[PDB]
Amino acid sequence: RGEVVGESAEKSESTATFAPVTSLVRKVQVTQRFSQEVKWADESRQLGVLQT
Amino acid sequence: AVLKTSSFQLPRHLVPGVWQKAQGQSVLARLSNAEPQEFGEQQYMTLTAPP
Repeated sequence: RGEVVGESAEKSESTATFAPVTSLVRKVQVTQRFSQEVKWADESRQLGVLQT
Repeated sequence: AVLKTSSFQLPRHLVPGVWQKAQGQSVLARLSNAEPQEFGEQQYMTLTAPP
């Protein structure tokens, strides 16, 4: 900030101030589980269940 | 008595074509497409919930 001062008035200081901020690191997983029978049914009948 | 067309009994002229009140078509046939099907009840898979 600026300061207004007289002729022989003592000047001040008003320096800028700074701070850091930090990213967190987030690991996201999705796991889906199914019987080999579901693979056999889908791959034989062409259901599209594993593609979806 | 004088001669009249009453005595001749003419047949009426028959106009071509048939007059009709129109009918509404299917809406379902316009709004969703037909698919190829084989004779019997069909079965379809639906997603109940995502991972």
